[PDB]
Amino acid sequence: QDLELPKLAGTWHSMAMATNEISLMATLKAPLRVHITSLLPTPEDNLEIVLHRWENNSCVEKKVLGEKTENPKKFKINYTVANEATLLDTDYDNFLFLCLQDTTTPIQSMMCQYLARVLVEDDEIMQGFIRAFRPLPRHLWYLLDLKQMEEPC
Amino acid sequence: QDLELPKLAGTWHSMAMATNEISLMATLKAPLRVHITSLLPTPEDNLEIVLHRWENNSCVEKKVLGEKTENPKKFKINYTVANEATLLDTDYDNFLFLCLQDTTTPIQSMMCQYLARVLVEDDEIMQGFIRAFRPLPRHLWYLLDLKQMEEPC
Repeated sequence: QDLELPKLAGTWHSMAMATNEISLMATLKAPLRVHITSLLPTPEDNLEIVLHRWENNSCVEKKVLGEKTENPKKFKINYTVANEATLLDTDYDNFLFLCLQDTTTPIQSMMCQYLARVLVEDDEIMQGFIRAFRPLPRHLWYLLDLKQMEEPC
Repeated sequence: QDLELPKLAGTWHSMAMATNEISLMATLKAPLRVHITSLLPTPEDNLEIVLHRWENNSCVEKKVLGEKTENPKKFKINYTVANEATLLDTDYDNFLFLCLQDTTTPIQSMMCQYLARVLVEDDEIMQGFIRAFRPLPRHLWYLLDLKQMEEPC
């Protein structure tokens, strides 16, 4: 899988979220309590991320630009505590695991999101999501399993 | 599956934990941040639960007695906020899903633990654990995926 960026374009839905620092995600106010709703790769092979979150007592939409790196899965960003986004794994038509990371610390703080093209629970993929953040990131991991229009934004 | 209580006797290891209230579980001080290490059914068909937790800056062992109810999966207890324990599902030789619940509130607060006889990651069972707390408990659920001798107790 050499990453074909254009094939990630378009709408995505968050199915689950994981973090190695619960406070990044535990509340609606938390830095990385966000929901990625679309990706828009640019002609320069940069990445536009669109996300939704709760902020000042309402649902709001944010744009986050990512500059390409030597690694086609990694983009430099600036969103709250995160300075890097990672396209961890994908099959394009069904799932994408996308991480927002703070690389500045010795222990890299991180939130990864299981994104899906349609709202369909899949055991293989949910289990692959868990397996993804398992191996080398060998701390306790928290996982938030989302529900349908229960999360406000 | 009519529940054969004696077949649950003995040693268990926590593989994962889930809650519908993150604060019950988020810190080591949290009420239901506990690890069940054995079950000992009594001759009266009551249940002795042994658990381990962090408390006053060290690992400590606790005993929690459960009185039988008309339901053979449910036992009345008194541990922090929980007044009931539930044996949700099991195959006896590999897994047991055990919940500690506060039934006193309208929205039942709850921590469930994926217990295992041996330290073996299994996709089918981990996925069955998630499916278990999914259907009717239809809020956001948090899941803590544990690691080997990283958790102090």
